[PDB]
Formats: sequence, structure tokens, C-alpha cells
Amino acid sequence: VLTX
Amino acid sequence: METPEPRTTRTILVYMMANNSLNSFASKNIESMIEGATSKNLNGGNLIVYYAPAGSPPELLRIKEENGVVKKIHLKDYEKQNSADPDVMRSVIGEVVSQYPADSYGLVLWSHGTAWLPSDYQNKLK
Amino acid sequence: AFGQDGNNWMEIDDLAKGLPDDLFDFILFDACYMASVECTYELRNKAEYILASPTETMADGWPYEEMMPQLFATDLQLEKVGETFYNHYLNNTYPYATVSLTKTSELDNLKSAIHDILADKTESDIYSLDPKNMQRLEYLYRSPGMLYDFNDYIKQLATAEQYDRFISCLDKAVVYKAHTPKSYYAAIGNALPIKSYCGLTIFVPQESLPKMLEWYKQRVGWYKAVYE
Repeated sequence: VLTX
Repeated sequence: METPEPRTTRTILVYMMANNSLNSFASKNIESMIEGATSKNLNGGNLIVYYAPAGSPPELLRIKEENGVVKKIHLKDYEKQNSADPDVMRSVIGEVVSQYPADSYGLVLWSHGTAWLPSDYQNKLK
Repeated sequence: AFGQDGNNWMEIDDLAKGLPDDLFDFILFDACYMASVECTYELRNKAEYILASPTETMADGWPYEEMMPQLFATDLQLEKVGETFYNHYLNNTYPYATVSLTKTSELDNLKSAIHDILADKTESDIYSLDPKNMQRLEYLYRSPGMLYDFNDYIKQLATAEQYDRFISCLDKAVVYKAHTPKSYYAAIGNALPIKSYCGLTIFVPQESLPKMLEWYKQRVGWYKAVYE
């Protein structure tokens, strides 16, 4: 999953 | 002439630098802003979004309930500009503060972040 | 850095140039890694409060729907807004969130406390520190680990009395913080435990990273403020  | 909106309690600007891989999430986050930004919840204040997506030029948006529906109103369509240039950020802030004066201002800075690290930090490791 | 637009970024000192002084009551960073003592210091005159995460935040980001009435309240309490963020990521499939609220007016006193610890220390002393004693809070791609828990770093270098002064100042500056038991790092596809947590990170200089330290000394205001 992507993070910022 | 442009006439500023009547002064209010608070103006919040969300500055969304989404010209990158976070694009889809900026749009989901704007959806969530729309769900929350009722007349009752905004409590008289202004919610302004600077939205800089991938693939199209930036836009200035006002999120406000009118006639029982929260609208995402296009204020300004910018030409292509570097949203990471401090002078562009300052200019946008100035547009917003001028047109939406308030007793209090808030800023949401939305994008990728790496603390203080230089953006070319990978070049400074080996 | 903050804010990616094509190839261009805002370095932390560039971001400070983009922000008027004394205008905003608060800045909320919906972004990874921005609850950094260096970043809050650089931006100390840009807001009275900075609400941010010291680690990575899931791409789903902050819960704006629930935050909205709190953000526009007459009695704005950013601790409530941070609590809304934190509680969102509780019993969740990705229960990983860190948040802190920094009161910028207290950073000058904190700077003085840190200066009195660090300014007389040598680089060899700093380079010698055992990383196993400090909580790592950053796992960027290609990084050997640069950002550590601020309290853990200072604890390795302060006398008991210096440390007591530091904690007094730190508690006035970091007025709210929260963390889940683990934090998730995209570059390793795993969540790792947070054993020690003060709400802010700091750079731990390393002998193997001289170019990073050079850039830090010249471009990050915190360096000259507390190491010189």
C-alpha cells in the first residue's frame, strides 16, 4: 500500500 | 474589480501538490472534504482548495454548500505553473487571503514529504 | 523536502520562503515525515501550531470528513483534529499512524536547551553513537536510517540535569502526540515497532554521510542554531  | 467575500471567522486553504503518484488519493480526500464541508460544519468559514493534479493544469476551488448541496466550485483555472516554486505558492496564498479574508487562517499542505531532507538525498548517500 | 511537482520539490528552506510570516494559526502537513524538529524550527514563524506525522502516513491520508467541523470550530483545538486522525487508524487493517502537535512559540526555549547539550560535542562523539539505543523512525528508499526519535538522540548526549531541562522544554513544545504500536514503511512493506516516541524526529549525523551533513549545515537552520 502507498504512503505519503 | 473583484470584490472580496465578506470577512469571516476562518479561511482554510488546502494546497494539494498532486502532480505525482498520489493523484487518486487527492481526489478521494477531496471527496471526504465535500462530505464534511456542510454549512453547519464550516461554521461560516471558507474552504479553498488549490488542486494541482497530474495531467491537467492547477485549479482553485471553493467547497461550499448552496441550496442544500456541497458544491466544488471552480474559481480559477491556472495555466501550467510550478506549484513547488515558493513564489507560486505565495501568489496563491495571496489570492486566497485577499478574496476570503478572515480572523484566522489555516493551511493544509498536502503532498509527498521527506522532512528536511534534500530532494536529491539519494545522491548524498554513497 | 516537501511537495513534488514534476521533477521539482520544495526544500524546507524554500518552503519557508513560500509562506508569509505570522499569518497562519496552523499548518497541517498531510505528508510523510514532516514532524521533524528541524522542519518545525524552520517554520516557527509561519504558524503558531504545526500538526504533522513524524513517520509515514497511509496514502488514504487524513479523515477530512470528520476533521472538518473541528477545523472550523470557534474554539479550534488542533489536538482534537490530531485525535480524529489517530483514532481513524485504530482497529483498522493498516493500524499505523503517528501524529504530533508542536507549539512553535516554545521552540526558541527548546533550541536553547539543545544548544547547551550539542554545541560543545564533537562530530566523532556524535558518529560513535550506537544506533541500537535509538528509535529509528525513517526507512526511505536507499536510506541507511537518518531520522531518529529526537528524545532518544538527546538522551545519549545530555547530563541528568541537561536532560531534565530538555524534557521540560520538549513537553512545552510538543503539546500533543500519539502513535500506534507500529509504523508502516512503504520501502520495506512492513510495520515496525515504536518502542520510544516523543512526536518529533531529528537527524543523527553519520560518518558515512558527509555530503548529507554538509547540506544540513548550510541549508537547515537548526544546525547552526544548536551545534554552533
